[PDB]
Amino acid sequence: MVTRREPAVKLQYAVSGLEPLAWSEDHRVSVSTARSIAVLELICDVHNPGQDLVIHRTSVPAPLNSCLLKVGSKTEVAECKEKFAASKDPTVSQTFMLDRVFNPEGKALPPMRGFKYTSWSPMGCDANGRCLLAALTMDNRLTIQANLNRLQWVQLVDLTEIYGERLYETSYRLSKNEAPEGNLGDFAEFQRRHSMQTPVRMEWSGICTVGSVLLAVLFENGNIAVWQFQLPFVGKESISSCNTIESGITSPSVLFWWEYEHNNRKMSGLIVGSAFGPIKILPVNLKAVKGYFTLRQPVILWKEMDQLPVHSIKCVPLYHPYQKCSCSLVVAARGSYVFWCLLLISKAGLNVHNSHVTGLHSLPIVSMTADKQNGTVYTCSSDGKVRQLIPIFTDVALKFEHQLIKLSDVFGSVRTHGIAVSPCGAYLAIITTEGMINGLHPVNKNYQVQFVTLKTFEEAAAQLLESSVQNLFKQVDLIDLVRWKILKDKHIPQFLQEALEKKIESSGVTYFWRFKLFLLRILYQSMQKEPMEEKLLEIQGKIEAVEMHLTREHMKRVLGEVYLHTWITENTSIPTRGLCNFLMSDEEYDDRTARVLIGHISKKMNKQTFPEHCSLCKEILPFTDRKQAVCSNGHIWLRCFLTYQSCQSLIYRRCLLHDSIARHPAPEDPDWIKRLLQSPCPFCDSPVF
Amino acid sequence: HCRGMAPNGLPNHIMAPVWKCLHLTKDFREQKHSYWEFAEWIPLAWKWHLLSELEAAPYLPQEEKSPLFSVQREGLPEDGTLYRINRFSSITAHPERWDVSFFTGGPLWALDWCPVPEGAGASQYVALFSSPDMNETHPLSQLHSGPGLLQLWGLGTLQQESCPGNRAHFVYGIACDNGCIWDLKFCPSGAWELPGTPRKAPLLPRLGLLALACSDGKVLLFSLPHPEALLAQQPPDAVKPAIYKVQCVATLQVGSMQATDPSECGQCLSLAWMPTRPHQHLAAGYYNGMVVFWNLPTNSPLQRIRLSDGSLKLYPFQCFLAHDQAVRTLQWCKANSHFLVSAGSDRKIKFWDLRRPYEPINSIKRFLSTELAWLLPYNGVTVAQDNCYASYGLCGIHYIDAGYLGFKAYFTAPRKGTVWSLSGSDWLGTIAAGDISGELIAAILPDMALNPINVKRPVERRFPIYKADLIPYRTYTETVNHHYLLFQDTDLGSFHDLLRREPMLRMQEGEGHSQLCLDRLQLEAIHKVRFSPNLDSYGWLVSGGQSGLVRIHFVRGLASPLGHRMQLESRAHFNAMFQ
DNA sequence: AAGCGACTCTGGTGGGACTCGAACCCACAACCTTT
Ligand SMILES: [Zn+2]
Ligand SMILES: [Zn+2]
Repeated sequence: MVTRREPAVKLQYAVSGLEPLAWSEDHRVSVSTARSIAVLELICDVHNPGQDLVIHRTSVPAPLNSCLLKVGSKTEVAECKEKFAASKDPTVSQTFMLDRVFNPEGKALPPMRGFKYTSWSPMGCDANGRCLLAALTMDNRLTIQANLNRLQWVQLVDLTEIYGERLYETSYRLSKNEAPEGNLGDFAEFQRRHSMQTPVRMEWSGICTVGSVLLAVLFENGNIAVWQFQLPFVGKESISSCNTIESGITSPSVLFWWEYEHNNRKMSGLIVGSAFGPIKILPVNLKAVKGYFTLRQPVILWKEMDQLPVHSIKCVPLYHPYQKCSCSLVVAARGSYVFWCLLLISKAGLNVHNSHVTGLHSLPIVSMTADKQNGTVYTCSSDGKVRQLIPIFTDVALKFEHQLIKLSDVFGSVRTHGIAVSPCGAYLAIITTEGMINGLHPVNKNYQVQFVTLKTFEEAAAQLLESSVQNLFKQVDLIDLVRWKILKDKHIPQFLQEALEKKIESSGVTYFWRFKLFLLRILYQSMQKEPMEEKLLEIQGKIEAVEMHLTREHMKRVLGEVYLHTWITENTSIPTRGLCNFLMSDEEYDDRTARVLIGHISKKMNKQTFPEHCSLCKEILPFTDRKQAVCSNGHIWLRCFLTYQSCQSLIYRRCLLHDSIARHPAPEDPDWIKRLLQSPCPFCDSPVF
Repeated sequence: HCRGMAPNGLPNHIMAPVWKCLHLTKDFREQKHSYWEFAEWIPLAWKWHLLSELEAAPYLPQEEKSPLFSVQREGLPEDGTLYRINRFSSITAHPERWDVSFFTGGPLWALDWCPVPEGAGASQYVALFSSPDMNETHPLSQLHSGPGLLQLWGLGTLQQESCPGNRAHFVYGIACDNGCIWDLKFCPSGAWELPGTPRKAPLLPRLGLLALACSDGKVLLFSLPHPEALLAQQPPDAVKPAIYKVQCVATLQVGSMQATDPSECGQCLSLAWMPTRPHQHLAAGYYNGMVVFWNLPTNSPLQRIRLSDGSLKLYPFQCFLAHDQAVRTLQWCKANSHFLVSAGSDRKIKFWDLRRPYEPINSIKRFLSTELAWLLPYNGVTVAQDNCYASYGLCGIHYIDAGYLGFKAYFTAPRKGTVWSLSGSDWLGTIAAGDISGELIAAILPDMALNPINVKRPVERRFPIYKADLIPYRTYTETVNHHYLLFQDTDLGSFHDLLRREPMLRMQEGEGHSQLCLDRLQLEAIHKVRFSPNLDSYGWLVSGGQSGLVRIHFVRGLASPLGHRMQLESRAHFNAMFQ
């Protein structure tokens, strides 16, 4: 099942921080690194035959300026630092001088501007369709980053700045009379004012429903700030609130959002893990969305205080087949063990089962990830050992079964610093480093992200055909397995071709036409991008047949919206008469329902033409062709594929795969097409940007 | 500032940090040591099986008599006799200078003082390991697991009335089937109790609690009985080199409760107990570059299991990959136990925040560090080095700020050879260091709150304690049959006229101009140094090396009225509390 | 006078970068080289 994909992504700088590899819902991979976040984007390239993973590389640069936490007035903080450095007591003086939280940049101290942690949002958070990146530097600067154009990541906000202002304006007291205002000349209060705003780790909720999303930021003292962001997020304007709750957990270590669904009742809470062992779920009471609701009472998952640190927590929803209901599996890496707990609401109330699956590794777990679709957990340690860890249902709760993954058989002697499954568990990405050469240390240390398969092409094909999401972008990792096979063997395997025809014959939903279009385009690449020329010309014709189909079905949707909404001159943002003539133009298209739709429209349409003009000419564009429009006197404009207006703008929204184009929405556009412009393109799901 | 000459002949500004360190150490121990810990782990005599003479013989180190040697003492007449002493035997203390040599049967590779609560006035002991064969040398990349012996040597109470005519006594040893021992660390405080403690016959009053780092890659924890309790419990007719086979309190090793897959970690190369009450954690540095911690009181079935013999096995609560290479030395911060420094054979010194192990507080790259010392009062660390990468003559001993104060590294002592071992006396604020050249020196640090670049000249702050010289008279036998060791000892009574006295000129001619010695064993080499951690005997120092001789010295010139008064204060308090 | 703490001041070497010296490689014209 496991073989390597041939790309290895070489990294320029040392990998840095906690759980340093993440693979987003958006199939971008981020490596937190001492001088950047390396961001690797999986493209299912349909325009080239190169069998590799086509990885586009971009990065978030480290900050240029160190993040001094605001603990007092700019003079009083300097007076306090001077006091503690001068303190004749060995304990106070060295406690101050060694804790880099108080000395984020110094004389001989090295800067800590590299990244501690990174956490992708869900998809849909950006101003585009994409997900945002939360990025935490080791000097405690917490930022939210976006890649609005493809080239340059941009900081949308700094949350460490804002929270420091919030605290300063409340004298660092969260409850208005909870204590006297402490003397900042007390090192206990000085340390406290630092501790209460030093972020440990951070995680995004799901989308909440104007959409919203929550970011919980966990501080060294066990405070959690729950930020609420308005969507689409664009900056400080989008921060809808910040509310801080007190966990009371001593030495928090890790954080995750529990989210649950049974009997059509939504519930949610935060699961928090201590550095000393225990794991507990907190009611996030302070919130203002109506759709979500909070845990009734705290529930303790592990109480033991055994001092194994909870290095990681993941949660996956599972349909339990014997209890015949929705349940939630929590797994946590604690030392060299995976704590697991299965939470299952029943008529008996919340039923809780927990255990440790044991004997996994002879060293602490360095990273963990779960296949969200099945709960298969992968765990890793500096041995270069990865272990697949399968949940098997039991009449109540689970048992875990596990087996080692023989990474040494594919990479040789290696250290593994992190792992991440792709969103569909098609690939395991893995940070690797040169290992012990028969007990010799490696003379030189270079980091690489490397990739191994976890599923065969035939399992990927089966999962793509019986797809739940029916969405090529969400499944673009499984798609890359199908791409790799077809490029390698230069034909579509018979069972897939027959099964896809059966799905098209029976269901026929535009997902299966988009899937057929993908196979044909990769096939056309595979045969060198004479009978071979006839074969190329043949399948180029077949691509056009399905590509025209996906167009005509989308044209019918556009006309559908135009018909259902108010027929008013705001229609000028759509070339309605052009589409009417085009869509009925040929008896090559059978659909009587489209022709009657055009009948109703053409009966209601005005006789006034309102033609589209080429701006450089103010001469009409006849709507001759799908891809593009041309005027007399020689100009060419790309047409949009969402609306069909021509892109005469100096800026327009090109698909991630460049298969397709769309306009930016204008304020002149009505809401019902400002909606439509946010669609994925008809030829592939992808962000059109 | 302060001015004039101290009564020992050093300038007052050179002595002023030394006197300051006495009070700082006493206050620290009052706050953060304790008088009792680990009450569960009292020695049980039925776990101390005495091996017979024919059972013990495989464990005994193999040299039966020392090399021939002679000791010259500055300002005394030349004795001229060659001494030689049997394995497990000692020369008598010099009647005026109280130095003692004793022979352990093999080259010494671990050594520590038994800690005693200040004011107890107890009998003082050292634990040490001397390798079986002079010619053995062990590859780091491979586990060993051979047979060896841990030795406990009693030094007496070391009071001025007791020192003339003193001798070291081999009180007992433990047969160890776990290979050679690379580090020894006693529990810093709370392990000792009075030898007269009433305990029923199975239970023996505890002398101490001791961690062994094995080349077998595991740490062994022994609670030690007072010798008188064993000898009264032992039959009187037994052979006097009492070699016991002892079940541990616990075996400490890297693993998980069902992972049989053997650890990458390899040999265990360094130890550090947590410096502060209740000392509940023990750290170890490993060949694979990990630092490992065990939570010794742990009840958890994920960390504690009881073996069929009733001893515990402990699996670690935390590990992290500190270095790209063997972690050759650890020091744990006394002033705040969240911080630890470790140095590796990738020759980086890394300072750690144990709350945040993913990134060191500071890495400073240096020469190939052999040992660290982290004295209580100073933010930085003192580094002994292997010379293989330093520029010629720029190797030596360096003090290195942890980095907030931002001072440049202070070159406290130039050395030609690699300094194998170093220790800082918290009571004195001084370091002593031992060289492949077989020279032992001490150096007094300036008050490292103040920028060392204004130190006019470091040489006035250091002096030699002894140098061993081979005199003709490569295998060990090929050396000893042809050479004897000339130990040259300084007059430590005072530092008057220091730089004009012969041993300083000999040392300064050693610095720079002298040359490395190869194509012989280096029988001259010193391998360990330890200043006394105890307030009683705080001025005493022990060292040893490839000769298998071990030498005890008293730096009379730094023992001074403030410490003598502080001893007597603590003596009176202890006698008032425990009776 | 006698001394402290900056501030240069006189010399020695290492880190990474880079010149160094060599053989190896092209393709052609010269002609030795063969029945
Ligand atoms: Zn035109
Ligand atoms: Zn597209």
